[PDB]
Amino acid sequence: TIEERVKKIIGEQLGVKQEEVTNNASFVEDLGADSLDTVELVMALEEEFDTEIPDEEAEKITTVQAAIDYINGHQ
Amino acid sequence: TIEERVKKIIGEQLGVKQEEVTNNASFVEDLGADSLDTVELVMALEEEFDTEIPDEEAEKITTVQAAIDYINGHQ
Amino acid sequence: AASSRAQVLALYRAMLRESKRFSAYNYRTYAVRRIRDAFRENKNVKDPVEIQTLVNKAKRDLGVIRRQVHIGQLYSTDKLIIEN
Amino acid sequence: AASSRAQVLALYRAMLRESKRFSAYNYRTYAVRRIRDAFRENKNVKDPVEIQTLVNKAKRDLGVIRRQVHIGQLYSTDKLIIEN
Amino acid sequence: HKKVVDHYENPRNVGSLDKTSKNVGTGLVGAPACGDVMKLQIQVDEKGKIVDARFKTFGCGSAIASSSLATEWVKGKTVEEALTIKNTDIAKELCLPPVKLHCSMLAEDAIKAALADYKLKQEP
Amino acid sequence: HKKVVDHYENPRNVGSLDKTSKNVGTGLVGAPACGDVMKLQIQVDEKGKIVDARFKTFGCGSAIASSSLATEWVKGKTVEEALTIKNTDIAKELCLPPVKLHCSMLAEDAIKAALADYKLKQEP
Amino acid sequence: SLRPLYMDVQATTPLDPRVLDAMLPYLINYYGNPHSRTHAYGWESEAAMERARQQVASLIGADPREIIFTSGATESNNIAIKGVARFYRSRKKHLITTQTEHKCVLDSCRSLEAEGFQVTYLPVQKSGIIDLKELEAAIQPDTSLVSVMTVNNEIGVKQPIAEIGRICSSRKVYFHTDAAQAVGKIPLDVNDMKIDLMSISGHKIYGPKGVGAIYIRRRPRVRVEALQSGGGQERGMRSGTVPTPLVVGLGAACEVAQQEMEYDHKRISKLSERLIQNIMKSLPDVVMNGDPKHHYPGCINLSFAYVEGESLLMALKDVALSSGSACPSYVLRAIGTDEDLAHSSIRFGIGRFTTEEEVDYTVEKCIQHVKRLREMSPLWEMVQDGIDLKSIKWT
Amino acid sequence: SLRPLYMDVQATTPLDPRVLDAMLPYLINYYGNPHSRTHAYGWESEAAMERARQQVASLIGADPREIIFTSGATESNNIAIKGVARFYRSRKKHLITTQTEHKCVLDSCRSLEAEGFQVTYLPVQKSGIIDLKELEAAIQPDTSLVSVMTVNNEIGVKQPIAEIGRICSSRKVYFHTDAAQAVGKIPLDVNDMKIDLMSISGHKIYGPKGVGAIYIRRRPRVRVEALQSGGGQERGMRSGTVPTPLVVGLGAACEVAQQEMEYDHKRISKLSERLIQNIMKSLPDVVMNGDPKHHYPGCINLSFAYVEGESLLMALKDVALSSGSACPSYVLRAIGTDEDLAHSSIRFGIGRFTTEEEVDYTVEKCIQHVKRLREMSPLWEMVQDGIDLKSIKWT
Ligand SMILES: *P(=O)(O)OCC(C)(C)[C@@H](O)C(=O)NCCC(=O)NCCSC(=O)CCCCCCCCCCC
Ligand SMILES: *P(=O)(O)OCC(C)(C)[C@@H](O)C(=O)NCCC(=O)NCCSC(=O)CCCCCCCCCCC
Ligand SMILES: O=C(O)CN(CCN(CC(=O)O)CC(=O)O)CC(=O)O
Ligand SMILES: O=C(O)CN(CCN(CC(=O)O)CC(=O)O)CC(=O)O
Ligand SMILES: *Cc1c(COP(=O)(O)O)cnc(C)c1O
Ligand SMILES: *Cc1c(COP(=O)(O)O)cnc(C)c1O
Repeated sequence: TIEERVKKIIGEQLGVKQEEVTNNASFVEDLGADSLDTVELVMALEEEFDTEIPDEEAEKITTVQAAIDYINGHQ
Repeated sequence: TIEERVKKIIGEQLGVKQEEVTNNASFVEDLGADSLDTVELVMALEEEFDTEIPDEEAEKITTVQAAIDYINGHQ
Repeated sequence: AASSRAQVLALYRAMLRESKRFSAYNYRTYAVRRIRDAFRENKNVKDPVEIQTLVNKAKRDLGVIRRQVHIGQLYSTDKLIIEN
Repeated sequence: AASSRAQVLALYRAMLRESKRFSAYNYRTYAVRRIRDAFRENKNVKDPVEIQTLVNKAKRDLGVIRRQVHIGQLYSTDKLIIEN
Repeated sequence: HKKVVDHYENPRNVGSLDKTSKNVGTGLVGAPACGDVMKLQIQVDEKGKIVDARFKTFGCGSAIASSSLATEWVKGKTVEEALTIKNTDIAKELCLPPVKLHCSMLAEDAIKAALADYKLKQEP
Repeated sequence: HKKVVDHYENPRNVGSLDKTSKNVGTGLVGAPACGDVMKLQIQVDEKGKIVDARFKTFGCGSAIASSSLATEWVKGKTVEEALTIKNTDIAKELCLPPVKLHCSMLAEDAIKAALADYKLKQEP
Repeated sequence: SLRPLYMDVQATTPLDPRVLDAMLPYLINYYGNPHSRTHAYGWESEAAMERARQQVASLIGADPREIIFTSGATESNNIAIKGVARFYRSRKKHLITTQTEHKCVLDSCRSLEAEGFQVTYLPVQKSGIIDLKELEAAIQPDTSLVSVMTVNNEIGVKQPIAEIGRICSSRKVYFHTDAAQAVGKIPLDVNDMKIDLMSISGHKIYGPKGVGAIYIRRRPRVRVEALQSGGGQERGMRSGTVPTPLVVGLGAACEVAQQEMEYDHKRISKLSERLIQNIMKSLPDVVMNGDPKHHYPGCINLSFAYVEGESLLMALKDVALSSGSACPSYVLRAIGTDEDLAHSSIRFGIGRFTTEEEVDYTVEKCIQHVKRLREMSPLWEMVQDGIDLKSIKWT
Repeated sequence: SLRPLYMDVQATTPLDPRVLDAMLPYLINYYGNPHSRTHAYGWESEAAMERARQQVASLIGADPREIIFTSGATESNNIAIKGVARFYRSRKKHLITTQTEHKCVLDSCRSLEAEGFQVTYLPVQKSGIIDLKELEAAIQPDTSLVSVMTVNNEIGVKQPIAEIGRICSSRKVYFHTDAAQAVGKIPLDVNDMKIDLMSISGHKIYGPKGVGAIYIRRRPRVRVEALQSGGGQERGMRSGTVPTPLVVGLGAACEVAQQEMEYDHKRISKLSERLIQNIMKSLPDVVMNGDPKHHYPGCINLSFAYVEGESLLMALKDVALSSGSACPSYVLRAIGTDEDLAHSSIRFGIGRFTTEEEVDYTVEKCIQHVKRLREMSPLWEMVQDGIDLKSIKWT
């Protein structure tokens, strides 16, 4: 419901239970994601929130909180 | 050579000798052009001078001097 | 009611402008020449229903030209010897 | 020398993004699924000349996708029953 | 055609009546090998008027629609009026192609079958 | 092929020599009906060395190139050395397909024709 | 209005976008005649022709000199069957084929039967597979040709092609296989399988309609009497203008299929198992036609007892399918199916572009409407009342 | 590198953009099999098929039921010539054609000659036109078919089709015309011309390669033995899957041609007169092959004495042309051309998209290089020296 839909997206994408998707968790080092999963993760967030995340911003979205912060700061 | 290349274009388009292409002459009433010739005339000037003449301006280019004036005022 | 004259002249310009964007020389020269010849050949038609038939046919061919110009740009090739 | 990793990830994103623009459901779902499966299947290739062969093949297919997406938009049709 | 498909998407009078009734006539026509079996049952009151009817059909949509339409049409007619229902009327109403005219023929055969099973019970 | 077309786009030794010379040998081979006529003329000095040569050919590009190459090759050779020029050498240099090997054969026939017309004049 | 799902790939396939992309330059700018020998429009058209020939040959393990372009598998079947029978007619007059072949193979054979040839139409077992030992016994001293399709267009069963090749090779009989439904879907090697002739259709493998090929073995040389007279194109075996855009598409389709066949087979098999298992676990009296042990998963033919097939197809108004289709059912009759059950058969086709969502939709709707049609069915009502249908005097 | 001008439309034509536009929906989304009767992919594909059939029929004044789709004019020629001869073989065994027909008509006839048929290959006059009275005298009581092309692919001469129809009609002989080079370029009416069969090629009229049609008259009924066996598509006269995209293109090409034929003829005639007059006024010893009084202007065949044709084609490195082409020269031999002059003939093709600039370029280059090749020519040198070439012992 809230902007914490980011958590649900990370869960479905990386196949991780919503209980393990913590704010301080990083996709690669904490949720077993590779560089192919993260490309899909950024695109998934792009489709969910009707936003365009350019390359220089997508490179900074490596943790769950970073993803919540970018979406909250872009309507 | 000079921007009076407009005269040469009107001549070839309407099949009129360059001596009859005077500055005060109108395409329809003085050079026997119809509404199909004038469409082609505007496009011909567009291709000659690498300019874009929109509809509201092309409607004002009905005389030879008007064509010379528009081209001189658009580089 | 739509103006037939305003429609025809606007279609005439748009059709010529679009045909000039053909990459292939034989399609470009043909389309520009055919449009110029057809509009001139039908200039003295008086039957308002015959004009509307021609106008609609032109609108359909403008769509053909627009689509075929684009695919001719996606699959272009070198110019012919005489375009040098 | 060009970076193979930077190339592959940039090609991966561009290919998926472009395939998502397919109007036809069967082409769109296939392309997105095939790209995801192929990049994953070739993830552990080590031969640098085998990777360059795959990279070039991907660049060629990205051109195919770009062109076929556009012509699929010029000649589109209604969606299928399951897209409702 | 929309007229034929309507009889499946919006079924009517699909079901069964009591075969043991002296006022119910059952007609079963066709063969499973021929791809077309039609069961048509009618219910007649004591004045001779068909007051209800049911059908079940194994067959293509044209056969389903032919026997479904026949089941509608017999309702409200007497036993004598229902004999005059012709396969050509069913085909015209459904706009049947010539390759499906056999469906109308079997639908007519179903009406006359049920009508004969009813008249056989009315002998005493 | 570029090797064959070069002999037309950049012609060489196209022309005629004096048929009345005792040091000029003229070979004319082929037929207009067969689509291939080859005229090859050579000029020999008093030491037996071909010092010049000219040709004119009616025929396809492979025939033009075959006789043009033969006219180049005889220059600088003696009459005895020029006899050893084989059609297989002409075809190899021009990369001729098998459907054009007859051109090399006629080009060889042209050399030996002109060489024989020269040797016939040297009898006295 | 919204369009139905396409589940009918055995009838024809959509163009693979890679194939259309490869053809389009030859539909716009490279329009030359491949037989124009004197200019660049011809040279580039011919080069694309021969490039396509090599692509077709690589997929089936042939030499490009053995690939002849045709207008489809129908014409290839005619060239193989009629061309071989007519070439050897002065010494051989007997041909062998199966009762489940495509109608073009059967009618070509009926045509030859009226020309004075003897044709043995081999039966199949209940599985749909021929008996190899019956084929050996059928071969006569004057047998000219044996023709058995690789994959059946109706029920998808796979005939033992390589084993048939060994029988034909060891008896000096020519072996032709109609591989229209197999090329690019299952492994094909002309040498390993000892194939002498093979028919190929472009639009069964995501290439364009109106094009095909026939493989004709050159070592040992297989001789064929040409049927289409003309300028001698395609080595005098198929005259007429080779349609460069169409053959370019066929080659592209063959190259894509060679690259995608393994991936497609894994995906289609999994989708096929899902369609069959979810239907049968939810519907009684569902039978699959053809042995699943020797079966291409993309062609699923099921019978739904007590429901007529055309009504089921009508009921599935948003799924494109077929029933008793030739890409009643002589194929179903040939595998010994009951006549009533033959009227109850539906063919599901799953292909390169089919999704799990489409299978699940098709399965749900099929379950829904078989139940509805059974509730409308008098045969289902009789069986529900413990009546044996094989004891009623019908007609 | 820059590409040569296309002046070879008798070999094949580019796709008219209107035709490609009409086909592309059937190459992307409407990919159904026109014979799939149970779903919308089939229904819409069949509707486009029948729409194309009517377009072809309207151009030639036929009933759509009389139009059969084929893979090209080669196959149509085979269906007409072999199908008619085989159907009536029990009563009629004699066929009539001309010495200048397309090679597919001639080889089909040579094929029938070996099957036991008697074929009269009529000669033509120096003009290239048959003698109508020789055709009447050739007709025998057992004559089954007469086949004469409408426009010759090599020299462009027009045969008197309507007058041939009156001869055949009044003798109850079937009349077939190969109209591949005529459809959409000159007026065609099957009734006015009394045509019983007609061959049509799509890629000679700016439609796609790999498609054609045969008109077969239904009143009075013309009977044809089918050659391609199969599922009975196209009323059992041409089995196989009808390629919807290709036949849609053929119909579109026929509709465009019906609308553009008058305009094209005026433009092409003016361009043709300009090419012939500007060459002949600047070059001596140039002869046109074929009578200009009965000639389609878009096919110009000229001979350039003392210059071999292939070398001239090579010299014109930036113009796509042909010489002695079948879309030595048996056509040129048949009109009594000298053998040497037959080696000197070039075919110029002018079409819907040819420009005045292309004609002028071609004319200039042709004048330039005929002079160069004559200066390299020994036959020109001999003639310049007052030598009669017909007095030399060659070979
Ligand atoms: P990340 O975990 O930091 O790293 C990901 C990569 C792949 C960069 C990393 O694992 C790596 O470097 N691997 C080395 C091997 C490699 O690079 N593999 C990928 C090569 S690219 C490839 O596989 C192309 C596949 C093309 C599929 C196209 C399908 C299109 C179909 C068209 C339909 C119309
Ligand atoms: P102007 O002198 O003030 O007036 C000009 C007009 C034509 C507007 C005036 O003369 C008039 O009103 N005439 C009445 C008749 C009329 O309107 N004629 C024109 C009808 S529109 C027409 O003719 C369409 C022609 C379409 C040609 C398309 C060719 C495309 C080919 C495609 C190739 C790929
Ligand atoms: O005739 C025309 O209007 C189309 N072309 C004619 C072709 N051009 C060459 C070119 O555009 O490259 C003139 C030429 O043939 O030199 C010019 C244009 O509008 O672009
Ligand atoms: O699988 C995909 O990514 C492609 N499609 C799948 C199809 N969509 C429907 C639609 O896009 O209209 C999902 C669905 O089938 O409901 C979604 C998209 O990215 O647009
Ligand atoms: C499709 C089919 C054919 C016919 O092929 P076409 O390309 O349509 O002529 C022949 N055999 C089988 C098994 C087929 O499925
Ligand atoms: C082109 C041609 C043919 C052959 O037609 P295709 O469509 O190539 O099979 C037959 N007759 C004539 C006169 C031709 O020019």
